[PDB]
Amino acid sequence: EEIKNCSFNITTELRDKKKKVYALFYKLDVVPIDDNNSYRLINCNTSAI
Amino acid sequence: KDAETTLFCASDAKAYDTEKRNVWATHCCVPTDPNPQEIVLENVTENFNMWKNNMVEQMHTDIISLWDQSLKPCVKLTPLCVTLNCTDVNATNEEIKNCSFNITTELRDKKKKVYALFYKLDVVPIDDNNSYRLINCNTSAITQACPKVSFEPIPIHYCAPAGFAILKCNDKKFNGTGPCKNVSTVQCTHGIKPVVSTQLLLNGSLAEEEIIIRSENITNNAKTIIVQLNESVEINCTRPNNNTRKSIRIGPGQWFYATGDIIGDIRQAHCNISRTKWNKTLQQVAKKLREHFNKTIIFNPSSGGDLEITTHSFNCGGEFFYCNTSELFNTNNTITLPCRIKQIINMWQRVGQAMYAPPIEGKIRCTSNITGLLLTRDNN
Amino acid sequence: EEIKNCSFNITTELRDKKKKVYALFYKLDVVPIDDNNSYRLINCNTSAI
Amino acid sequence: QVHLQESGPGLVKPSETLSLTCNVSGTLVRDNYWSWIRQPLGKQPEWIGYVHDSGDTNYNPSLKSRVHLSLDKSKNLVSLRLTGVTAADSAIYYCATTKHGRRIYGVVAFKEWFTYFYMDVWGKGTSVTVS
Amino acid sequence: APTFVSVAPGQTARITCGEESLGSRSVIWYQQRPGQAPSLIIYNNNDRPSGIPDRFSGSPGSTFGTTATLTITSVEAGDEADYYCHIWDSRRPTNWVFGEGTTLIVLS
Ligand SMILES: *[C@@H]1O[C@H](CO)[C@@H](O[C@@H]2O[C@H](CO)[C@@H](O[C@@H]3O[C@H](CO[C@H]4O[C@H](CO[C@H]5O[C@H](CO)[C@@H](O)[C@H](O)[C@@H]5O)[C@@H](O)[C@H](O[C@H]5O[C@H](CO)[C@@H](O)[C@H](O)[C@@H]5O)[C@@H]4O)[C@@H](O)[C@H](O[C@H]4O[C@H](CO)[C@@H](O)[C@H](O)[C@@H]4O[C@H]4O[C@H](CO)[C@@H](O)[C@H](O)[C@@H]4O[C@H]4O[C@H](CO)[C@@H](O)[C@H](O)[C@@H]4O)[C@@H]3O)[C@H](O)[C@H]2NC(C)=O)[C@H](O)[C@H]1NC(C)=O
Ligand SMILES: *[C@@H]1O[C@H](CO)[C@@H](O[C@@H]2O[C@H](CO)[C@@H](O[C@@H]3O[C@H](CO[C@H]4O[C@H](CO)[C@@H](O)[C@H](O[C@H]5O[C@H](CO[C@H]6O[C@H](CO)[C@@H](O)[C@H](O)[C@@H]6O)[C@@H](O)[C@H](O)[C@@H]5O)[C@@H]4O)[C@@H](O)[C@H](O[C@H]4O[C@H](CO)[C@@H](O)[C@H](O)[C@@H]4O[C@H]4O[C@H](CO)[C@@H](O)[C@H](O)[C@@H]4O)[C@@H]3O)[C@H](O)[C@H]2NC(C)=O)[C@H](O)[C@H]1NC(C)=O
Ligand SMILES: *[C@@H]1O[C@H](CO)[C@@H](O[C@@H]2O[C@H](CO)[C@@H](O[C@@H]3O[C@H](CO[C@H]4O[C@H](CO[C@H]5O[C@H](CO)[C@@H](O)[C@H](O)[C@@H]5O)[C@@H](O)[C@H](O)[C@@H]4O)[C@@H](O)[C@H](O[C@H]4O[C@H](CO)[C@@H](O)[C@H](O)[C@@H]4O[C@H]4O[C@H](CO)[C@@H](O)[C@H](O)[C@@H]4O)[C@@H]3O)[C@H](O)[C@H]2NC(C)=O)[C@H](O)[C@H]1NC(C)=O
Ligand SMILES: *[C@@H]1O[C@H](CO)[C@@H](O[C@@H]2O[C@H](CO)[C@@H](O[C@@H]3O[C@H](CO)[C@@H](O)[C@H](O)[C@@H]3O)[C@H](O)[C@H]2NC(C)=O)[C@H](O)[C@H]1NC(C)=O
Ligand SMILES: *[C@@H]1O[C@H](CO)[C@@H](O[C@@H]2O[C@H](CO)[C@@H](O[C@@H]3O[C@H](CO)[C@@H](O)[C@H](O)[C@@H]3O)[C@H](O)[C@H]2NC(C)=O)[C@H](O)[C@H]1NC(C)=O
Ligand SMILES: *[C@@H]1O[C@H](CO)[C@@H](O[C@@H]2O[C@H](CO)[C@@H](O)[C@H](O)[C@H]2NC(C)=O)[C@H](O)[C@H]1NC(C)=O
Ligand SMILES: *[C@@H]1O[C@H](CO)[C@@H](O[C@@H]2O[C@H](CO)[C@@H](O)[C@H](O)[C@H]2NC(C)=O)[C@H](O)[C@H]1NC(C)=O
Ligand SMILES: *[C@@H]1O[C@H](CO)[C@@H](O[C@@H]2O[C@H](CO)[C@@H](O)[C@H](O)[C@H]2NC(C)=O)[C@H](O)[C@H]1NC(C)=O
Ligand SMILES: *[C@@H]1O[C@H](CO)[C@@H](O[C@@H]2O[C@H](CO)[C@@H](O)[C@H](O)[C@H]2NC(C)=O)[C@H](O)[C@H]1NC(C)=O
Ligand SMILES: *[C@@H]1O[C@H](CO)[C@@H](O[C@@H]2O[C@H](CO)[C@@H](O)[C@H](O)[C@H]2NC(C)=O)[C@H](O)[C@H]1NC(C)=O
Ligand SMILES: *[C@@H]1O[C@H](CO)[C@@H](O[C@@H]2O[C@H](CO)[C@@H](O)[C@H](O)[C@H]2NC(C)=O)[C@H](O)[C@H]1NC(C)=O
Ligand SMILES: *[C@@H]1O[C@H](CO)[C@@H](O[C@@H]2O[C@H](CO)[C@@H](O)[C@H](O)[C@H]2NC(C)=O)[C@H](O)[C@H]1NC(C)=O
Ligand SMILES: *[C@@H]1O[C@H](CO)[C@@H](O[C@@H]2O[C@H](CO)[C@@H](O)[C@H](O)[C@H]2NC(C)=O)[C@H](O)[C@H]1NC(C)=O
Ligand SMILES: *[C@@H]1O[C@H](CO)[C@@H](O[C@@H]2O[C@H](CO)[C@@H](O)[C@H](O)[C@H]2NC(C)=O)[C@H](O)[C@H]1NC(C)=O
Ligand SMILES: *[C@@H]1O[C@H](CO)[C@@H](O)[C@H](O)[C@H]1NC(C)=O
Ligand SMILES: *[C@@H]1O[C@H](CO)[C@@H](O)[C@H](O)[C@H]1NC(C)=O
Repeated sequence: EEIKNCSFNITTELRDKKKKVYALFYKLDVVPIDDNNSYRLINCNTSAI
Repeated sequence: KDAETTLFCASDAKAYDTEKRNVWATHCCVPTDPNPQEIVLENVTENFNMWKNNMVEQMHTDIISLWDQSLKPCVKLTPLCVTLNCTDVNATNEEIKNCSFNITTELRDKKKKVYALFYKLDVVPIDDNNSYRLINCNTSAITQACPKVSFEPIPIHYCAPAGFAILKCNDKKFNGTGPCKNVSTVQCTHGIKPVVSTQLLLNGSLAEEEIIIRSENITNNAKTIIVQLNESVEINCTRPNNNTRKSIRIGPGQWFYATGDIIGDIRQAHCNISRTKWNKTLQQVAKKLREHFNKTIIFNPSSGGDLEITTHSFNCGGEFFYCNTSELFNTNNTITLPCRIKQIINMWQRVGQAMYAPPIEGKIRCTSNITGLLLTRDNN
Repeated sequence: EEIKNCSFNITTELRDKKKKVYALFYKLDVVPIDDNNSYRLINCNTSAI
Repeated sequence: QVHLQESGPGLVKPSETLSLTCNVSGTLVRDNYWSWIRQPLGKQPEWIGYVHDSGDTNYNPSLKSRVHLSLDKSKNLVSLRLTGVTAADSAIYYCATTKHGRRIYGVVAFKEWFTYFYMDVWGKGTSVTVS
Repeated sequence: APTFVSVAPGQTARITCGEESLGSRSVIWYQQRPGQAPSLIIYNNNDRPSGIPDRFSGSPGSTFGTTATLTITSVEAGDEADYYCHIWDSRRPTNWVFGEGTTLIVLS
């Protein structure tokens, strides 16, 4: 319905390493990029959050 | 008694709106009195000294401050400090390069290949191969000028706070220092436009009777000799190319304005000075200088250093011009001076604080008045 | 004893390139990550320096 | 009216040198710029090069290495010499008088201009076939 | 090499030739009647030599993004020919090869 389960690749305290993490989001804050399951946070294409 | 205090901005011109964002419109400063009162002080003898004045230091300081305040909030271009891949534009059958970049898009995991044109003076080779960098990247940060800020000079009036007064000398032959026998007090100064220039002084006031030469120490060659003309000379400058603008996203609401494609012919920027007015003026400048030296006076071209000193550096229309003056300081035609243009600026010798001037679309036409000269000295 | 010789991968003025550099550190400023020769500066997992 | 009467071998073999001429009648060879043009059958014309008195000579960069043009001030002839002739060089060749002008687009002091050329008088031309 | 345009006698022709202008341009137009040596129609965009009727005119060299155009007013049977352009352009190498022309077919 309206809650999505998304994964990210994020920077850890040491810059050379990344970690895979999960978070849930409400549909209203997530925008599809592709026709595939590839989404972005709703305001990253306009400004800082 | 003589004093040093803080003067405030005032402006007679409230003609412009708050949407054009002129940098000198603080929009925190008062309108001037449209009918200011100048009061003649009879029987006074006030000693003036332009070389030891404090109004100059204050005006200078405030200009620097306003400049930085309007520049500070805009987009930084440090994300563009990447190796550039550049080839020449088809300046074929010179100075404009066509460069490609790999830049970060709004989503951090992706990069895009983009193009921009640059003036040679803003790009320096890294390798002997086509590997170039923007010139500021190995020294410091660069900030993009705000695309909506105007830098057109507005006459600014400097007014004293209560308890203080401004006196002015009305002696038509008065040089930089000495007692003035005709002194009036004013509520405040007239408006002085913050015009930026180097070798020539543009858009200022004129001397009323003759060319007046003012120098702190006329026998010290290291001092600047300021020559105020009693007649203006028109200078016509242009940027003949039809420029275009490309708006490139370099981050989340971070926009960069790149020089876009060139339309039509590729032509060189230039300034037009009538030869006859120039020579007449210089004959009179030497004539007046001779009163202090009793020697033959000649003028020569600038001798060296970077463009800010070697050329006539000025802003017009928001564009930055560096014009050659070798044909001036050296028939009945117009003297055409070739000019160079550059976008990476380091104002007031503050090396390490670079600014990027975004492109202006279309063509640029400037008309300015030469009102003075700045000379230095290097026998009979 | 207490002085370590560490190497780093450092970004140069042009963002696409990195260089290898060396610096010495006092043991008190460096904490092991691994049992291998993998260390970090002590503040990095807490805050800015 | 000048008449440019061209002449040549007509049929040549591969790898032979082709030498064409042009008998200029009514004007002198040193009076104008000369140029040669060729038109392969089924193709648009190709400008080979131009030759001139006072040293003003230039060539089509793709042909240059095999071609020399010349002006004979004694016999009032315009000529073309092409070495390394191949099948691709079969064409109708022409002798022509070239006139020119200049177009200014910017500041003359900065050389913001160029020369343009056109061919005013064309001869009948010759047919050159390479076996 | 040329393409074709069909014009009834008395109708006009629209002949185009070459690529778009990048900068100031100078177009030279030539007329090739089949079997004849070619000759000049126009030089410098609109200057014609004596003997050329003023029914032949063309595009200015002042525009950019446009292509060379020759317009023939009231085409006559004697105008059947292959029209070619030779293009000079301030931002391009000299063209040593004529452009691809147009055959003007008079439908008489
Ligand atoms: C600082 O000072 C400097 C100078 O010290 C300034 O520099 C000036 O910069 C400007 C650029 O803005 C230059 O302007 C261009 O000049 C050229 C050349 O003009 C001169 O030569 C022309 C031709 O000469 C004729 O006579 C000679 C005699 O020997 C002969 O040899 C030659 O073959 C030919 O027969 C003269 O006609 C012309 O005079 C005319 O124009 C004068 C302009 O001011 C005017 O004062 C005169 O009274 C007279 O009217 C002059 O002597 C111009 O050709 C060019 O204009 C064309 O090109 C521009 C390019 O963008 C285009 O926009 C124009 O529309 C125009 O294009 C038309 O004409 C072309 C001619 O070939 C044609 O090919 C085009 O297709 C087009 O044709 C149109 O009209 C025809 C008419 O039949 C029509 O059929 C077509 O369909 C179409 O409609 C510019 O005017 C200055 O020359 C330059 N100064 C100098 C000394 O170099 C600098 O700008 C100043 N800077 C500042 C900041 O102020
Ligand atoms: C982009 O491409 C263009 C095209 O190439 C380059 O621009 C132009 O290129 C031409 C050829 O490359 C250059 O021509 C050189 O000219 C020198 C002599 O001066 C001429 O050029 C000046 C330019 O201002 C003219 O003013 C001068 O013309 C005046 O006088 C003329 C005389 O005519 C009178 O008499 C006749 C006959 O009776 C009458 O019919 C006339 O009406 C008139 O009464 C007059 O016609 C003109 O109108 C005007 O008044 C001249 O035109 C030459 O000395 C050079 O020769 C050699 O050196 C150059 C160096 O590059 C070579 O390129 C050239 O091929 C020659 O080379 C030699 O060596 C080679 C080796 O292979 C041999 O093959 C050659 O045979 C030769 O031995 C040139 O001829 C032209 O000057 C140039 N344009 C400009 C404005 O400079 C352009 O440079 C290029 N861009 C770049 C960035 O490179
Ligand atoms: C020494 O003193 C001299 C003398 O004052 C200084 O010379 C002046 O310098 C001015 C700034 O460089 C220059 O002003 C520009 O002129 C351009 C061309 O002028 C023609 O068109 C105007 C049209 O005026 C009408 O429209 C404007 C639009 O705002 C109104 O403001 C006017 O009140 C009118 O309603 C005519 O009036 C002229 O006579 C000419 O025909 C203008 O295009 C330019 O306007 C654009 O830039 C402005 C910058 O602040 C901006 O405010 C304005 O809104 C325009 O920008 C918009 O439109 C462009 C269009 O592409 C767009 O790209 C922008 O993003 C934006 O949407 C200025 O008006 C004076 O003309 C010039 N004086 C002379 C005689 O040349 C000299 O600089 C000074 N020297 C030094 C060194 O300081
Ligand atoms: C303004 O334009 C003028 C020319 O229009 C510039 O003058 C030129 O400056 C160059 C500098 O490299 C001189 O080149 C040098 O000349 C000497 C001569 O002996 C030579 O030995 C060097 O190897 C080199 O070639 C050039 O000659 C000179 N031109 C003239 C006519 O003197 C001037 O520098 C420009 N000024 C500015 C501020 O841009
Ligand atoms: C360079 O200096 C000259 C000379 O001072 C300037 O010319 C002068 O410009 C002013 C602008 O206000 C003119 O004033 C006004 O002119 C109009 C004309 O209709 C008049 O109606 C007004 O009452 C008022 O007089 C002034 O007359 C004019 N002087 C001359 C002799 O024409 C020039 O504008 C200056 N250029 C720059 C770039 O500042
Ligand atoms: C960033 O996220 C992507 C997925 O969106 C990760 O890509 C997958 O990584 C696993 C790791 O083994 C591979 O098996 C998959 O085949 C990869 N997907 C594709 C399409 O190739 C990527 O590794 C993540 N990056 C980090 C640092 O975790
Ligand atoms: C001394 O300076 C005063 C200005 O402070 C001059 O007075 C002005 O003279 C002009 C002459 O046309 C008048 O238009 C102004 O209105 C006067 N201004 C004031 C404030 O009165 C005075 O003429 C000067 N005297 C000398 C000898 O130079
Ligand atoms: C960018 O760099 C490349 C090489 O690193 C330059 O050269 C091109 O390399 C590709 C490799 O496949 C060739 O296909 C192209 O034909 C090459 N170009 C040329 C002109 O030879 C390229 O020129 C550089 N310039 C820009 C602006 O991207
Ligand atoms: C960064 O720019 C470089 C070139 O300066 C790009 O390298 C080329 O990428 C193309 C992509 O297919 C390859 O075909 C070329 O062979 C690469 N050049 C070399 C020398 O290997 C690089 O891909 C760009 N990065 C991004 C993210 O666009
Ligand atoms: C980093 O910036 C410095 C300036 O602070 C550069 O030093 C000079 O740069 C100019 C630019 O043309 C050269 O002409 C000088 O020759 C340079 N100085 C010396 C001693 O060579 C320095 O080169 C810049 N670094 C890089 C890699 O370009
Ligand atoms: C304008 O400059 C002249 C000098 O050229 C000043 O004349 C004085 O000259 C003597 C010479 O011994 C110096 O000792 C004085 O100190 C000079 N005066 C001053 C004020 O320095 C002239 O006085 C200057 N202008 C004014 C307004 O007095
Ligand atoms: C700078 O531009 C101005 C504006 O066009 C020129 O002033 C014109 O000069 C001509 C010369 O006779 C006059 O006929 C026009 O009437 C003037 N126009 C105006 C609005 O006054 C000025 O001459 C140019 N300066 C240079 C050095 O070329
Ligand atoms: C970052 O540091 C690591 C080591 O901590 C570098 O990894 C080694 O790089 C060299 C370069 O030739 C390789 O020969 C080694 O095999 C690499 N080590 C391993 C375990 O594979 C890495 O290259 C550094 N990155 C940069 C940009 O210098
Ligand atoms: C991140 O910082 C915390 C402190 O805020 C570290 O916790 C202690 O670090 C000291 C350092 O010597 C250890 O001796 C303690 O034993 C640590 N606490 C515990 C409960 O073990 C934490 O270890 C740091 N993270 C990493 C990965 O080192
Ligand atoms: C000052 O300007 C006036 C204007 O008429 C002129 O007569 C006088 O000669 C000029 N003096 C100098 C030194 O330029
Ligand atoms: C400009 O400088 C050159 C240097 O050789 C000189 O020859 C020329 O005469 C000078 N021009 C003027 C106007 O003095």
